[PDB]
Amino acid sequence: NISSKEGTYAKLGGLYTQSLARLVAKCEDLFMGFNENNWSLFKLTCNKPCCDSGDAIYYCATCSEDPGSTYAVKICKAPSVPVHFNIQQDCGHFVASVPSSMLSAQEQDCVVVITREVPHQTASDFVRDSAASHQAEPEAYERRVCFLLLQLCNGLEHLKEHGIIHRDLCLENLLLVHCTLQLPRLIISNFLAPEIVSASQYRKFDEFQTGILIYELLHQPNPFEVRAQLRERDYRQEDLPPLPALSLYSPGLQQLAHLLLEADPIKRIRIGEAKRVLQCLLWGPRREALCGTLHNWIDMKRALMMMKFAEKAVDRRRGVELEDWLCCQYLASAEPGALLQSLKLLQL
Amino acid sequence: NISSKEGTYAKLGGLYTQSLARLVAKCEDLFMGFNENNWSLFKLTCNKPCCDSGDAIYYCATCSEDPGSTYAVKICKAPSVPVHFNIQQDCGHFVASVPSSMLSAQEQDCVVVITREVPHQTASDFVRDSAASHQAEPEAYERRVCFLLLQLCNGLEHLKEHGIIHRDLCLENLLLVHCTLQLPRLIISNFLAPEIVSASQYRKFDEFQTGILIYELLHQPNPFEVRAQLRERDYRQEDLPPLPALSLYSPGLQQLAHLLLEADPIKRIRIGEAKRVLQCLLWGPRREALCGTLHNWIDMKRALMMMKFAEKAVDRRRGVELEDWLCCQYLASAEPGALLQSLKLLQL
Repeated sequence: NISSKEGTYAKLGGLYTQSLARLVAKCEDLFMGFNENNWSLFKLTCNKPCCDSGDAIYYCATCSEDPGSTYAVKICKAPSVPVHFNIQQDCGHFVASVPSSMLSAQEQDCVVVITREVPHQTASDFVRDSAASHQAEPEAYERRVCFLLLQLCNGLEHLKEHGIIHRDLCLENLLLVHCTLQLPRLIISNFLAPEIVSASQYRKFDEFQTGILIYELLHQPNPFEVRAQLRERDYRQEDLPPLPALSLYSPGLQQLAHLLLEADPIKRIRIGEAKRVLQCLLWGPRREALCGTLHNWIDMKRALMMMKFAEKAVDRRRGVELEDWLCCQYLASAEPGALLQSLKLLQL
Repeated sequence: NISSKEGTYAKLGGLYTQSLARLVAKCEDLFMGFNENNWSLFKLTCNKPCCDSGDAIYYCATCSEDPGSTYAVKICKAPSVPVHFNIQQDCGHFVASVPSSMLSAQEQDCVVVITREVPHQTASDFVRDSAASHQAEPEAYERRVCFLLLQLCNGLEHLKEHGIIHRDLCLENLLLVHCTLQLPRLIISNFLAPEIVSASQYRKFDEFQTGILIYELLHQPNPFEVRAQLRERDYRQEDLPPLPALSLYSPGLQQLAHLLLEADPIKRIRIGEAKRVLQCLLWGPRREALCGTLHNWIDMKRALMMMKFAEKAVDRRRGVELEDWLCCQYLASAEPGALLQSLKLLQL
């Protein structure tokens, strides 16, 4: 059966799909895997917080029942999910009494949640400290923004699939976690009169907030917080402010923001389409029966991906990174149809 | 340029060749990298020998100048090479006085050579202890024999290229060494009247001895040691004894032995051709402008090889083995021409 050239090479093209799905499965294995009475088992590692997100403050802790691993103690300032890589996992909660010095009269009652992932900083912290870096090296920063946004989309989509809408997404509530075996791991933190806001508009709400976040990540102000015409009039995507063209990602990110900030909650782009767009900005086909051409591109990108992984197996300090995983997720589900969707969403 | 299907897939076919050559280079990195006065630096680990080859006895030792690694002390019973994976590397020598108890009147003067590789056993030891195993599970054993023979060919070829002919190859002088990061690593140990034996016949001598070794590895006697007609007459390959057909490798190994034992030292098969034949027996095309068909086979085998390596990069205890390296060496230099050579040498 190996006599026909393209019969064999069409046979190969299927086995790239095969391995890539297997690679994603194993990569998922790699990067992944209490009550008020059980709190005795815990022990804060130090007196300093590792992260402060306004909504809560974080302290690394160890558990005597679980030696070798570390937990994050989330102390909420306020007076249910299936597991995902980009979603904060709560392991139990209670009410404790905390010295006011730890929250930055002598003590306050706080809700204490036990988190599996220890945050290095928040997204707002990252934005706050990277203005000069964005100015100096725009392409590196804006690519990083696309990676964070991609992870954010993965989390939001997993939340939406199981009936959860985060009523307020903000940079302060997006946790950046260290990740090995550099690009951080993004994690979305947890929180008869009819409703003033319908369930319909809540469905396309994460998309709307994400559009605002794109501005905030690229060191631009919230458009509605600066332009009164956007608060008072029925605007259109043309009315939305632009971004300084500093790199290859700036136009595509501006386009994506406009697509996410469309006033009509029906013609607005879903979160899964935004994901595919970010994917296109990162690895996807650039400007250069078109499906056949795309089929070739997918096959070539898959072969080059398998090549990078194969060379990592024999290199003693090149190893598998989060970027490799995310890139595999894209190429494994890559189809010429969906790529076309994303290409003219980017109006290319 | 990615518009044409087979233009792209012919573009891929070149990049498999690219990576595979790179994989071989890095695999080579992985599996690879004194006087009488310096002997003070050394220290035998224990009182027991780790290997006895008749020609010499081996003792593991440590060096104070080189902590963390182990050396093998080769004590020769007798009263210059470039580096290769299958060739014993001497690091210095001298004459020492050894208690006669260590050689298995109270002491004897022995030549002591410092070896980089610590042997587990010899090939004859392996043959001696595996008769039942060969009887019980023939295919596993005979495949192992092909792997050892392959490594032996790699060593002999590297020796011949640099003007060295091992005047006596025997199973006792072939050292099996442990190898990680199971299939052992084979290592070839070191040693006016005109010459009775010409330089011409010495050129095809390693091939002749290898042919005898094939019989000895498969638990069969040396043909010349059992058949008088072979010692007294000008025999032909038809006169050479057969092997019991116990597995898929038995006919091909018998064929290879006959090819190596051809009486005429000119029509005899070289050591490099025997290598390609063993390669064919292990991974090569089986019985099922034929170059185009072979091109497809090479490309498919390369893609499957890159797949195995890529899946090893994300598997925490599947890792790169010696068999993977040897298989890469074959596929990286695989050409339809040379494969045809081997296929009808196996009279297929």
